[PDB]
Amino acid sequence: HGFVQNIVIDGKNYGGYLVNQYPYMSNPPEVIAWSTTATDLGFVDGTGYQTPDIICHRGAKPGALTAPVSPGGTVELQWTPWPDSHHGPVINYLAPCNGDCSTVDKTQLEFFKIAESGLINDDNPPGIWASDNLIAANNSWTVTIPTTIAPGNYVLRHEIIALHSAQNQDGAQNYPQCINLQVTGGGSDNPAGTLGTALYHDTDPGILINIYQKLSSYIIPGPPLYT
Ligand SMILES: [Cu+2]
Repeated sequence: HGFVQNIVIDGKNYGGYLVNQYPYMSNPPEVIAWSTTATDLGFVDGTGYQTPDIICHRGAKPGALTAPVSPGGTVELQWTPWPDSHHGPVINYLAPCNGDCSTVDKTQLEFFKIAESGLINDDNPPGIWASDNLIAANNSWTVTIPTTIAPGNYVLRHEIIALHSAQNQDGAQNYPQCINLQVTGGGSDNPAGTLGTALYHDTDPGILINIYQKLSSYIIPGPPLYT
């Protein structure tokens, strides 16, 4: 359980959508992060993979603001403290807004995967995962925006999938957090995207899985990494 509370880009902080404050206040600030209704600090499990909730989390609406990113620049997402027990991959996607991200129809966003990290070491099951790397970095993840993609406005969909309960159907816990970015530079690729509701299924080999056994490999879920 947790959420993204801060985003560092080009030497400044952009405040995140504080889901344990803003849903209660009257009334909340504009930020680059999408609003959600996930005030339980919770997740979208397999029962919601083919619903709009999986796109940018439960009841999500676009952030009002968009943060520019230098060409090939980094975006550092800072989470509330992530539980060690909540082992799993950390995955990053971009979807073009083809306009102002603040007015997009989230159900039409076509995401392409720009980074993925999964099972790092399995010397001691359930092992060390991307989420553990995130914890070790003081609850932080650094995403590098590709220099090869068409500049424009994009939604970054940043996500941890916790697998500690994934042995049973619909047991995996997805924690997507979306923010709005302005990608800059001289790239030209428009990578093939995937609708949010088509990213995952509750029987994927990296979703329906027993992480407590010895694993020789791990298939990170979602569409192929863009390279
Ligand atoms: Cu949790």
